[PDB]
Amino acid sequence: YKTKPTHGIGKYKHLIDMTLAESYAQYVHNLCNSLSIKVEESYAMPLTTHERVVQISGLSATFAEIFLEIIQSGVRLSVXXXXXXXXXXXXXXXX
Amino acid sequence: LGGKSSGRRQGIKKMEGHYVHAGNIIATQRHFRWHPGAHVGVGKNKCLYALEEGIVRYTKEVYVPHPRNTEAVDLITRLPKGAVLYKTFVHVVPAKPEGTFKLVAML
Amino acid sequence: KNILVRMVSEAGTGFCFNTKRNRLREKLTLLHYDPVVKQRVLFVEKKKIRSL
Amino acid sequence: RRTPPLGPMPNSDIDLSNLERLEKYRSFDRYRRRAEQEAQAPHWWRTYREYFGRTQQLLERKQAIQELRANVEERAARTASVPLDAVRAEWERTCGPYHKQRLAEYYGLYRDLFHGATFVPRVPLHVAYAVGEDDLMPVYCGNEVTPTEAAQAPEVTYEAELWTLLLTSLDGHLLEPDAEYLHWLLTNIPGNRVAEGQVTCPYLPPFPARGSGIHRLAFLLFKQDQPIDFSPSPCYQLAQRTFRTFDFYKKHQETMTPAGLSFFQCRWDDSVTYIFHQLLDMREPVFEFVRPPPYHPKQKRFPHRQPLRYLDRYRDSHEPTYGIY
Amino acid sequence: LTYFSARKGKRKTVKAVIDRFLRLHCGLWVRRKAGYKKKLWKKTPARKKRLREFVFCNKTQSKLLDKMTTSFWKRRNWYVDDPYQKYHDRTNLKV
RNA sequence: ACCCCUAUACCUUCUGCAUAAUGAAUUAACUAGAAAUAACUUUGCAAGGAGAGCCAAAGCUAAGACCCCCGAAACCAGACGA
RNA sequence: CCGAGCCUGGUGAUAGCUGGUUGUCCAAGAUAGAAUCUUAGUUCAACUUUAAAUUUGCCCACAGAACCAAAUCCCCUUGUAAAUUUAACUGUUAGUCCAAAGAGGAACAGCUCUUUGGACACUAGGAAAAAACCUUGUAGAGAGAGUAAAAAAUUUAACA
RNA sequence: ACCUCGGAGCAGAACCCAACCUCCGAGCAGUACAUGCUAAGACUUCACCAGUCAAAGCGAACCUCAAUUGAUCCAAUAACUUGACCAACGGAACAAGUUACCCUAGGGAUAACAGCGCAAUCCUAUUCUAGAGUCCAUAUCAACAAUAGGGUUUACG
Ligand SMILES: [Mg+2]
Ligand SMILES: [Mg+2]
Ligand SMILES: [Mg+2]
Ligand SMILES: [Mg+2]
Ligand SMILES: [Mg+2]
Ligand SMILES: [Mg+2]
Ligand SMILES: [Mg+2]
Ligand SMILES: [Mg+2]
Ligand SMILES: [Mg+2]
Ligand SMILES: [Mg+2]
Ligand SMILES: [Mg+2]
Ligand SMILES: [Mg+2]
Ligand SMILES: [Mg+2]
Ligand SMILES: [Mg+2]
Ligand SMILES: [Mg+2]
Repeated sequence: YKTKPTHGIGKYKHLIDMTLAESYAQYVHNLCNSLSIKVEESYAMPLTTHERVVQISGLSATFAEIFLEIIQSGVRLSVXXXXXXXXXXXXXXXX
Repeated sequence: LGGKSSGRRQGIKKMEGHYVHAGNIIATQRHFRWHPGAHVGVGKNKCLYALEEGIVRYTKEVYVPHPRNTEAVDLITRLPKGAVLYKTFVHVVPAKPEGTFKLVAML
Repeated sequence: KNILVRMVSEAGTGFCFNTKRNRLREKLTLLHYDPVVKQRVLFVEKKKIRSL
Repeated sequence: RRTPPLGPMPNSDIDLSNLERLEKYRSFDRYRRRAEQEAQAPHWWRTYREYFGRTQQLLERKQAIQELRANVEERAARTASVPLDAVRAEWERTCGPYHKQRLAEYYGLYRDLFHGATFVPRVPLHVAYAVGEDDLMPVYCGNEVTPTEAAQAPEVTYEAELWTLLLTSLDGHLLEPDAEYLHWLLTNIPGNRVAEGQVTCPYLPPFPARGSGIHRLAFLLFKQDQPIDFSPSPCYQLAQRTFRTFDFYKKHQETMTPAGLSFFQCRWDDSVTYIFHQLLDMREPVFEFVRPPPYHPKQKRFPHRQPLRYLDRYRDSHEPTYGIY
Repeated sequence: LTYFSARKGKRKTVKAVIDRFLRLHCGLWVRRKAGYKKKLWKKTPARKKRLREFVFCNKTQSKLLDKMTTSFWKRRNWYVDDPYQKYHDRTNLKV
């Protein structure tokens, strides 16, 4: 009841090659999860070629750098633009 | 234009501490302003009723939805990792004991 | 859209019940309880009884 | 009017500044667990409970486990039922005593027999009632066995190197409650054998009245440091055998501590009648079970919207009465 | 309702009441629920059940019915095996 | 006796009338609540009551006690009138 | 006195409409809502009267009455005395202003529409005269006494 | 224009609560075919009628949905059952205009004139200094606004 000391006890609203590439993407996702970063989305973009994405948002420079290094440590990368090499992968950021 | 609907007369029909016989309706509502607790049932209107002779009591009890009911589960999942939902429950605390052994005869 | 229809039990004769069914589709056959026979029995559709 | 909460409200600490950083229970199981924990905790707002409610040994164990694993090598797992008897034995040896307490608590032996105050039955008591040749019907703690099977006194073992074995019904039959009926009383026993020890009160079978429910007999076993006197012939008088274990424990069992328990359920049977007639020498009491009558409100003069059944609820009874004609 | 008739000079009965209701000797008035042989398809089973019961009239209604009829309909009638015979007299009242 | 002080006729109809709302010159005489069922009351008798028939799981018989006046435009039948 | 004559009769036509309803004295006694060819009426309810039977009735104190202000409900003690039921009824069921919370309208109305509470339709004293603001209620006589509400205040522009 | 039913606000915390107040919608679908029988005990749209919930039992397994509807007599049916936008939605079995040719009963419970309240509109006066006035706010005009007063207007009541 409103006037009772147990007022808002129920209140809840306020609380609320290709294969290889895929594997790599998965790994990246896992890493992100581990390190506590928001993985927003992932795509399945179209000899043959195959692209995968891991959309990321919010990470400080030092931490970000570390993450990048870990990713670096095959196929390719593309996010300052930071490309590298060993089908295709493209971890687009939003820091 | 529009509609003018009559008052629905819903709400509590029996308050905490009232002596409520099996069958008495306790509280009527649309949606769950109260939930059924110990020895209290639910009709098709969501109306709460006493399943035994006894006294009505109200309590704020932790709420866990049924696994099969999806929306509630989703909500639960959404909540942060030390959160518990809580909800109000109406109980009947039974008075008279169901049984008494009496002496029929000496055989 | 929906027709009202009467359904006649084969066993436990005399007992008829009224049900819905879509106007476009098949004559209805249904298992249902006869309280005369006191067993489930096949009813068959017979005569529509108003349409809606 | 807005009153502040008496103690701390739930869900206060976890909301925080941001919601998107936290872990959230992606599962249901975790949530369920949390809920359970919360329930277990007390709170200030009434609430459910208000209204209703060595190292070396370890190393050895580890080694054994390792050995087992090696033996398996695992393949079997990739379907082995395990020996149950051995497990049971182990339990008896080690945490059986611990377990027993819980059962006792459930069955209200400590509250009724000892007036409160729990204790661990350390020494494992092993009783069994003989039924023909074999098998001996064992009195495991909690078991249902008939008074036909309990007509003659049982065989007892425990593997312990003095004792006093007792057996009492906790319900208090026939006469007023807070009373108990003893069935025998073995005393000043040396070691594992009953025949060597003395007997004051000899064995009756259980004698539960018909439809009285289920009764709970209890064997008791204590540790003797000092040998002690006790207190009455081969008697079947009921007014002698009425005795409560609490008082007895208090005013006498001072150089004594109970170490072994086993409780045993009883119902009506054809032997009960015999017991009543032959040795007790009286008519056996029959016990039904009567529920309270149906309620009904007060008799209303114009019932209004009730059916014609209104009048059948208030009537004594059924047959057609003819007033005066 | 013709408090005095033309020829006999007696009160008349409104025969609608007689058609519709059953006066128990105790002066309860029993009625078949209305809407009970109508549109039974759309009705839920419980509702049907409710509608198939007999019902006792309100005090005021009963009074009205009494006024509406003559003392003949209020007499004691000793039928052989009328199913309602047991309800005419009343048992174990208390205010 | 006046002079002093106090004092917004009446009925009706109104949420509310001194109303400047109706009615009423005045006297006289005339001029408007009448019906039982069911209740209550006090008698009578009483598993019966009632001067047939009717009612009766305490009834029945008995009395007593409730229920207005004035006013259309109208409709129709039959006469009487150019 | 012709939109259909006049007279008699049916005819004491019929009126939810208006007007009128005659000896004395006392007592209790006020407008929650329903439907309705219905809002000029009615019949239920509600309130009201009488005669009964009864046991509780009002005041109420902790506990208690979801989430998406004022307060109320429930309510033991307690102050009190009545309330529920049964048996008979009629009559009110076209209301006003003030305070408060709102709504429509102009943040108009002596405006209109809900809700809570007063008052008035019932005496008195006051607020000039006064329905609805304030004081005050149970009665009669006195050429006795103490009180209540109760009588509006102001006066003002220098400047180097 | 509306007339029956439902949800939200007015109506913030047990119900209840209006307006030709503000806003959404309904007059159906879908799944079954034990939507089988019965039955303690309750709720109830402030009456009644209509609605609602329902333990146990007997039979069987191993309802969703907010509103989604309509009395009586009559019809139609061997019987079970089924009959209206009877939507003026508690429904008269079936009914239109017009009347300055009109009549009667009433009504200030409801208008036109007149009064009265209010003052939207209207009329006036201050305040304010934007801007016009070759410059210069005040010789004279005067925007945006503000504060008072009047009761000529047309309304409203
Ligand atoms: Mg007049
Ligand atoms: Mg006519
Ligand atoms: Mg001539
Ligand atoms: Mg007349
Ligand atoms: Mg009086
Ligand atoms: Mg007004
Ligand atoms: Mg008015
Ligand atoms: Mg009601
Ligand atoms: Mg059931
Ligand atoms: Mg002309
Ligand atoms: Mg002409
Ligand atoms: Mg006229
Ligand atoms: Mg007027
Ligand atoms: Mg007037
Ligand atoms: Mg200029």
